[PDB]
Amino acid sequence: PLKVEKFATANRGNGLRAVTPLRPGELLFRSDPLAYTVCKGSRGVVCDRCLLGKEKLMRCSQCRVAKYCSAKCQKKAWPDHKRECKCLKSCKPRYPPDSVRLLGRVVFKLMDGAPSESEKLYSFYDLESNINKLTEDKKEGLRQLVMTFQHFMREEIQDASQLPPAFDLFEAFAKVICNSFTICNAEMQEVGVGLYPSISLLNHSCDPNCSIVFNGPHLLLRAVRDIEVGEELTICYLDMLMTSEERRKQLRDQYCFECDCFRCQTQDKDADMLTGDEQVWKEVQESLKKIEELKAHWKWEQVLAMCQAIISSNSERLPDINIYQLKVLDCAMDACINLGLLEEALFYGTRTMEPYRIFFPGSHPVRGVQVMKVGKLQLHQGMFPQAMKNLRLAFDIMRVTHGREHSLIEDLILLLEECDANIR
Ligand SMILES: N[C@H]1CC[C@H](S(=O)(=O)N2[C@@H]3CC[C@H]2C[C@@H](NC(=O)c2cc(C4CC4)on2)C3)CC1
Ligand SMILES: C[S@@+](CC[C@H](N)C(=O)[O-])C[C@H]1O[C@@H](n2cnc3c(N)ncnc32)[C@H](O)[C@@H]1O
Ligand SMILES: [Zn+2]
Ligand SMILES: [Zn+2]
Ligand SMILES: [Zn+2]
Repeated sequence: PLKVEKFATANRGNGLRAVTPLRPGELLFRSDPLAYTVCKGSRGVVCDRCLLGKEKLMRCSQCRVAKYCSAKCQKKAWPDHKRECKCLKSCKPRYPPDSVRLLGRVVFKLMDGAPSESEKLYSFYDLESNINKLTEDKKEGLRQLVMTFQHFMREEIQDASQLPPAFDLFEAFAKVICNSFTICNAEMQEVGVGLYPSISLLNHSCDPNCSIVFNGPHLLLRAVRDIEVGEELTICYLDMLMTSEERRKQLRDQYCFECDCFRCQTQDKDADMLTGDEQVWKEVQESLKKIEELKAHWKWEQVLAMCQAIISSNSERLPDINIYQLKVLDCAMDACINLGLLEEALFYGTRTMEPYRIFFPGSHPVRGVQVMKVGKLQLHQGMFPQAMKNLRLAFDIMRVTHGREHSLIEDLILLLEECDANIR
């Protein structure tokens, strides 16, 4: 039976609230996407279907754009790929914005597929569009997306009979911008984008009582605090390493709302996030645009070189609790992990631990993963007692944020045994 229900809130549209008391770690809902796709930078790096990396992928011949880890995935993806197959091939050699490819798959699922389990509580038809709050600048962008879609899909969709009844593309893209989820892999690297309309009922908080976590394209919604009957369920839509000014900008620009939460009212943690010389972190913030782009395209050598020039600069340096320094350390760590520079990865990862404890309070999946990464690095360098402490700490977080339904927990259970067997 459902532990959650749809309801009309006072001033934030529809929401989700608890029907029964909920405990930390309790599974509230699970869902495959209505539609999803690989994100721009991970295209040809991860499998289109399962969103896992592999040394070399098998590309679809029949369009030769979609890439797969296995014949299993390539064949199982064919139903939701066949029509975009015809389109991507016409397109060739142009690649569309992620939102266009995503909406393509939405339209095909709605036209050709059975009614989706992802739409149990709330459907794509029901999603918030915020059309009456859109600026003229944003509307212009949405008009370009509509024309991009029309061009991209001109092989498969020529008239209104091939869209759902009274389907409006402008409105559809408006729904996509404020309801799309960035799908992250087990390592918290961005790999996809998808729509999960039942999960779209959840409103935002900068200090939420629930969290989502991805296992491939599959999404698990879990409570991360005690929640009373009737209490609204919230998730944090945003990266935790953001100031209240930065959160304000994005929640306005993307989500068309003004956040009234305590953290936003008091600028909670902003001062600590911006410690160090302002001239220096301004330069690093600017440098991170390139670093993050390079990371998004899995260019670890270049990511590392840029991060090293900051972390071990011959000029002024920043404290590790500075959010821009902290992002640089994290990017450097993941680069070192993927270049097999494991000692250097551990130096960076270790340095992120205390800042992550502060900036990811309570039970947050991103901290759980970070601690697991540091524990895993220590385990494999034979630092068996420090590793056990971190892997147990990672488990205490991840038992709440991931749970037994997530396959990463099974991996973590094995590392507890493996590390436990070497010392204890
Ligand atoms: N380097 C960091 C970047 C951010 C991620 S994250 O896990 O913190 N991240 C996820 C969830 C929150 C934040 C930003 C993204 N958020 C969403 O995609 C999203 C969208 C929604 C609602 C439909 C609008 O709720 N969450 C992806 C960890 C690694
Ligand atoms: C993913 S939806 C959430 C469900 C939405 N309330 C609905 O009725 O469908 C995102 C939209 O909900 C609204 N929203 C989410 N969190 C909010 C908050 N803390 N305050 C005000 N509005 C919020 C905004 O309109 C936002 O663009
Ligand atoms: Zn696969
Ligand atoms: Zn194809
Ligand atoms: Zn807030």
